[PDB]
Amino acid sequence: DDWRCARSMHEFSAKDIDGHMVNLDKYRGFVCIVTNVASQCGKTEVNYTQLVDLHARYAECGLRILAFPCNQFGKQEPGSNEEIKEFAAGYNVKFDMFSKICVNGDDAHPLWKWMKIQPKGKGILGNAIKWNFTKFLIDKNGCVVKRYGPMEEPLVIEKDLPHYF
Repeated sequence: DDWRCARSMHEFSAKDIDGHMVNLDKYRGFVCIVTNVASQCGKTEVNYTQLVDLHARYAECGLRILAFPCNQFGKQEPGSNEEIKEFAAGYNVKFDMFSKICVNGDDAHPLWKWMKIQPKGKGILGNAIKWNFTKFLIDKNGCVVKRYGPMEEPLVIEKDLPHYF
């Protein structure tokens, strides 16, 4: 801990994909999609393409996307942070890529521990992240407002975004 007593994403920090620690309070005022990514997953193509699309169309409105690579699901993110950064560049990613983390278990990044216990962050059949490309929608105050599973393509989130802009 003491992650459980945090009241906002803005209380957390994480290393970006270039190794620089980022204070997530930079996202105050912005609506964020926080998602765990993988390069060798059947969901990879639709998720990266649609996240890039949403970012292009809504960055000016206040949309930010934080992508956390994670190798806990089928070993579908085996590469280095440098390789993952290159992979993301092939999709023309302009949103924020982070260093690889765990999202489940005792070594999960504390932001992810925290998101999973928020009233709108809880899961079905337990809170654990079930596969690559789970998405949490975070409001301008850093609060979890919705969670979307691996099979819910990012464009499903689009109809929910105006409420938070």
